[PDB]
Amino acid sequence: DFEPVAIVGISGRFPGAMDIDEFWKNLEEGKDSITEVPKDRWDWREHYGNPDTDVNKTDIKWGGFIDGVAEFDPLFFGISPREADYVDPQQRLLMTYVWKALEDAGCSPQSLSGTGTGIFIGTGNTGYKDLFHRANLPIEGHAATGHMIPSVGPNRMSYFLNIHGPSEPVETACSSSLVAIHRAVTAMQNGDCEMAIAGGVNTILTEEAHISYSKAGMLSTDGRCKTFSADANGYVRGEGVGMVMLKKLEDAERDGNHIYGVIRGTAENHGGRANTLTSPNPKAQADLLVRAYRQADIDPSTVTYIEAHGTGTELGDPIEINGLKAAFKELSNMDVPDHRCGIGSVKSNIGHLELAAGISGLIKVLLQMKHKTLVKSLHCETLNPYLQLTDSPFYIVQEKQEWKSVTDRDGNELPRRAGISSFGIGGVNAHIVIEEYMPEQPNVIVLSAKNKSRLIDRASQLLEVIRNKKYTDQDLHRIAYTLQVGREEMDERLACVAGTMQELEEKLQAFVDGKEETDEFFRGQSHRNKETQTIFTADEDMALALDAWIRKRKYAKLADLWVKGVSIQWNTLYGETKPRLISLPSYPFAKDHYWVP
Amino acid sequence: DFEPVAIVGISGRFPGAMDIDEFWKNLEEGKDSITEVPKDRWDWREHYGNPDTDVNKTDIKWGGFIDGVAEFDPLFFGISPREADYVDPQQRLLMTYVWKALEDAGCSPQSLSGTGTGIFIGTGNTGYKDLFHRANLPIEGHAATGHMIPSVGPNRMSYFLNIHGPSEPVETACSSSLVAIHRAVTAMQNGDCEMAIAGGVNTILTEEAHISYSKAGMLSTDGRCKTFSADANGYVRGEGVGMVMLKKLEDAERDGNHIYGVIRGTAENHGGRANTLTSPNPKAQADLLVRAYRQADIDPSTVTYIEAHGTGTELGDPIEINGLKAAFKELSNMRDHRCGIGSVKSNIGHLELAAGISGLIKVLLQMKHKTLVKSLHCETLNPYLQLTDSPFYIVQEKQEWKSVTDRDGNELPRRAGISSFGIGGVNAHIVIEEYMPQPNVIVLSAKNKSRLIDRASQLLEVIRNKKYTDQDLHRIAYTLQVGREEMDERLACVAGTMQELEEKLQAFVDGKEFFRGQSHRNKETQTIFTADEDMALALDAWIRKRKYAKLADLWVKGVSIQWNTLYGETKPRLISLPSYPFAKDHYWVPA
Repeated sequence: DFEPVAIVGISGRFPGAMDIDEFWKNLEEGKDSITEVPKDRWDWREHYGNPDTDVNKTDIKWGGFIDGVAEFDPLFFGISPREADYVDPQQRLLMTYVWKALEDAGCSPQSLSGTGTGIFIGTGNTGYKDLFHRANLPIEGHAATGHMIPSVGPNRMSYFLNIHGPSEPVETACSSSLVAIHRAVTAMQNGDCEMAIAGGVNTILTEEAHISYSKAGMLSTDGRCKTFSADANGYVRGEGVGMVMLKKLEDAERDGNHIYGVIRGTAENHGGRANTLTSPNPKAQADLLVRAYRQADIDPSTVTYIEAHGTGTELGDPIEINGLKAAFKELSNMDVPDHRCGIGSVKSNIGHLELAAGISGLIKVLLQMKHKTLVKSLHCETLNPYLQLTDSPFYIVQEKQEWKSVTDRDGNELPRRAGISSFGIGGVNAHIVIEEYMPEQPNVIVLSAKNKSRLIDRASQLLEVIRNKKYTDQDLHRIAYTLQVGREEMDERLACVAGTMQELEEKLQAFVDGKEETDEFFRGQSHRNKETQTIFTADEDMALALDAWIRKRKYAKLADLWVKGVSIQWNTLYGETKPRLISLPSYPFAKDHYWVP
Repeated sequence: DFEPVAIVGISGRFPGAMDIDEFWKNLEEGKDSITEVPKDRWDWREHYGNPDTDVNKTDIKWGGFIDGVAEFDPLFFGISPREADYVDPQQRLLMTYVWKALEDAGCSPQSLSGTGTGIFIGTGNTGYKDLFHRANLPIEGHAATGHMIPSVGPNRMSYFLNIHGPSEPVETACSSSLVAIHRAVTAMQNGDCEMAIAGGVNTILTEEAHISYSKAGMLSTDGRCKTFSADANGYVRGEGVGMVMLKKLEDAERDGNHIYGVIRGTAENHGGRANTLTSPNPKAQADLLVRAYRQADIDPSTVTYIEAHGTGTELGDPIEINGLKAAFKELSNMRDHRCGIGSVKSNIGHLELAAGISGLIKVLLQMKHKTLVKSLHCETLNPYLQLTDSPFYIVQEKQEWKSVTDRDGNELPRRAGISSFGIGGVNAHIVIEEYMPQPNVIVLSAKNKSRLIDRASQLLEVIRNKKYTDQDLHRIAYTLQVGREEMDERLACVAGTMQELEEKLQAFVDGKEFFRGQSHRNKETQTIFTADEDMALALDAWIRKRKYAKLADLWVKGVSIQWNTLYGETKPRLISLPSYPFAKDHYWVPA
């Protein structure tokens, strides 16, 4: 009954990592991105002290922090600069990264308008409203949808995108963004929606939670998640945002999406009565895993990596290992002899992103699949003696290594299979099972943006990515098609004709360098040529001429019309078999500052 | 493919209404429960002014408020009095009312332990943390799970009850508690759980939202939801809490549950791009409804009441009517209908997180009593409703809720719908159908003597106001025997009529023919009587010989009696009885 769900687009920003590319670079190099708290959030020295004896003090001076928490492009999203000050950074990052995941997928907003697409995002209050009260700012009407009601974040994006599926904040603490994946997939099975965006956003805006969580005994006095280590003594807090776009696998394959991985099963439960309210329950976790792998109907011996919840608490890590061991044993009781499974945790790299913890874990795994590499889990040179992995399928990933394929009883290599766990301190558990996805002539390369500065930015992004050779000449039509049908058509336009990445690169540089134009690329503004658009759209004879130009591949001519805002049916440029959509740079939003006024 | 879900237990507290009984009394009488803001919340005069011109001021001095917002019995839930101060009233009310909904159903905690039961509750921050942040109270470790993370409310109850199903806060603004029902019903269909508890909790603890929402243009300057009226000009804020226990209809019938009504379909959607972010979308509401009723596979002409979202906005009320008309028209097309419409907000205000659950409970009671109650303040209808050429009329006066009959001459179960729409655009709709169906030992227990006396008075009072007959006696007995946790302070009496029961209860309450004991003080007797096969035979013989006074005597001393064996294969049906009378101790922000 369960229909597999494709992951067709992703986006994110993490401690030390501006985007998904840098994130992988950091993970591959074993980089630790935890820092001391930045002065622009609060002064850690001012609140420093012994949390067990000193009023409102903490010894926790560390966190994983992201750049740009206050950056937003409100006009892009139809919000005024004045309104923007009132809008919670939780919402602003939500809107920004949802759009980026859509652009990553190559899914145009026009394609999404009117659909039952769902949105499920781990989000909640993180102190923006408190920053208002501290500055003794008056209470205004804007505050209500701006920063008083967390559901407004997802709801504002559904409004903007004109989509009709469920639109919800998800808050189950540490497990939120993985429960959101569960809820999204579940929604896709029962017809609540057809496609969904899911993810999480976590921001650390005041010292209050550091202080309170410090006093509750949750945080490491060394400021590191030393997951699996004998020295594990709490977690370190982090900020971040991650988003995935989800489509039924059938649809994704049919529509030509690119596919990061396939969700084969999910589960959510609660730990029930544990030792204390905040103690994880190894029996609940085992049962969770069992449910997920039964749904996926995959053999436990083919699962070769697990992204643990792995917060680096002294008691939690072994409990998690014990849950895994019980689960795999029960599943074995009811394919690949010598079962070996790596275990690691992105928390060791960027800390515990709380609301965005689960999505950060899924993205690490997707990248690990893309690059057939298991990256190093940090700070665990000396393993916690309670793990006892020797007589089991499991090992901790203590060094970067190839993620090797496994092969069935017959001769054929199997897709890499992995699981991701996320557990909330209140007892809400989630697990997700992922499987690796197993798959001249000129064209018109088009770009558009809201204004000239953003258009130059888009050009640079594309330029930079061609130069660091992420693409080759075999990709050119995939690039062209994605840009043609997989991007919103905005007002400021650039088009050039190219048959090679080199020819493309050259024309892009020309537009970027200057100026520097001599009729080699095309430029226009949609709003400045109306009545020509009407002519080519509401007149049957001009439409037929336009169709002929496309069929005859008059590229230079079509480019000239497109930059002027004339609607071109690019599909007619291709046979029945369309080029597969491809991951390209997403919108370079203005980095404008909005904060408490 | 859709499996119908039974509502088998309910609980709640609303403005002007301490419990469900009083809530119905208020509704039947057409009572308006909105008042001025109580001084113990804030002083409205202090924040009074013109919201359009005056900084930090509002002209909104009304709300629907409940009693006991600060009241909690923490030792019941294994929480210390000291920790209790840090626990958000959102969570305290959640725990309190989830337990009452379980007891209403006649479901013992022992029965739930280890099960995959879910909890889905509309809840969120409502200012408790802000009351700390103001009085510059020190930040403590207790604050983290106490009032910083709203998911801890449902999670703490899953912990307490030892249940393993999904446990979640639901926050979609105004639609939250109805979306919670959708999510629970959906979870029960896909195996995320077997049974579920769903509901909503809304508390109004500071003036901040009154001020912001006032300035946003959301609130009536008269302080009333005048839903459907020509004077409709915004809503009035209310507090409240309501809970339902949900079981698959198959299971409920099989297990002998009593059933308030049956959910035949649900739906949730988003309005997408509307005129503004906060504008409702009649086309989205129409598609919502169409989906719910298609799922329910019921003919539209059999639906005879709709509980509208009905906030009493000038533009929203007609928009809702237009969505309804379009939906039913579309439903007729893919195949003398008369359908009433009302809104409980006219009675108690907009309960926000608990608005949806309030509307459902009104409908359940309307069903119980075969009555459509008056929707208030709508003597003069909004001229934009345009109801004349349609099945709909506004319920402007109390009236019988009449059955309608099919073509084969047969009576139909009453069918109703409930809508709840969030200001961010999240819509939910739920379709409900009316459910069509010698002595014993009466036992009571509580955590202490005071709570036991409370339980006895509750039972006395409900017998005196004639809620039961002699025909119910074995249902009462059975429910109390198997549908209540066995707590330490115990009372039992033998009775063959309500009269005799009433007499014996009055005797115990007065201070005076009944049995009384404490389980923890009779480990000696428990030793004598426990874990032996010949003792078992003896107990089986006492039951067979109906030696009730003797069994009652042992039971109050903490001996296990197999009460099930007093009955044949078909047990009496569980019945709704008063739920635990929690201690009304005050817990709040610490000095």
